[PDB]
Amino acid sequence: LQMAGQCSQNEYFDSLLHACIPCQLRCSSNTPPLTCQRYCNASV
Amino acid sequence: MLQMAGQCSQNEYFDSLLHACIPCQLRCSSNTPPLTCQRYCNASV
Amino acid sequence: QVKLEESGGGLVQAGRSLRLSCAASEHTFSSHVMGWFRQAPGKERESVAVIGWRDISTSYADSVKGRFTISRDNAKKTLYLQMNSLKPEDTAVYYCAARRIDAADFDSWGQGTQVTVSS
Amino acid sequence: QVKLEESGGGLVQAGRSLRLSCAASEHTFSSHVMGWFRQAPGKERESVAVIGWRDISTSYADSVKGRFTISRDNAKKTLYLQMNSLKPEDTAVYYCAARRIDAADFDSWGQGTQVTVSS
Repeated sequence: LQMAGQCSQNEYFDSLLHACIPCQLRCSSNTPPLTCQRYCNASV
Repeated sequence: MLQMAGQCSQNEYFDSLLHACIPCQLRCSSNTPPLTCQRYCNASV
Repeated sequence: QVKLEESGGGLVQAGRSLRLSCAASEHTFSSHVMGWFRQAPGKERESVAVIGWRDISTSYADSVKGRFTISRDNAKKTLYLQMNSLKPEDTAVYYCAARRIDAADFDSWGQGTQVTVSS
Repeated sequence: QVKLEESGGGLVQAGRSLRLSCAASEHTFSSHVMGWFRQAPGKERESVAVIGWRDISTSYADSVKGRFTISRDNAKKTLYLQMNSLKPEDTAVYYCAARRIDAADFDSWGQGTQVTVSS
């Protein structure tokens, strides 16, 4: 299975919800998917 | 998508756990007789 | 778990359309990921289409891409599979399935409905 | 629980071939279902190929059917994915997964390997 399009840059595909999810929600918490970690590490 | 080149034979069923064509004669002595196998196992041997 | 009831299947000729429906015993829009699967004679069950939390993401099998559409009416508590450009290889028993958004596997299943496509 | 270590990937021109390898820590022939999955940037992870108990049945995604082949050398304890007539759409991270034949979900995963198909 594949989506017609793709999640936007600052998003990630959450497999449990089967949905694009903004990476700002997982930044911090220790269990972060890495495609977030540029954005998430680029924080302060 | 996700399909095998061939297909199970008439008296077989696809076991998802094993991911394999399996003879129904082994799955007709209780419990979860796969619906595709119930015909064969009502005619027994 | 939520109960599912399917309908809409039948015998059609190639190129025609068919709409399958799956009524749920409760709302799923923000609680359940939904899917249409299909199994042909002697073949394994394959995933056809999946709609996720709050209908943010839909995914389709490549073989049905552009022809099928999975959708959901939350008021009618009903999942739909719109099937256009039906081909003989679409012949199968079609199931709807649901799983809580915090569960990895589909544990709710409808009884399935037969779709046959002749030429 | 088996451990899987992948090899083989890289950059390859379109229309050429590439063999991915996945070494296991223990024997898998009569014990584990094996699979190759792939994931593109911004995309979801999808199954590409699956080989079952004692290599009885092999399953392939429709996009790769006739081009990819999954195989298993039990003496080498190695899972192979041969990829012929590669296209740019095959560009993704490829993972090898395995699950005991009594477990429904794939519980072991390889590190992943990048496969990029030049245009």
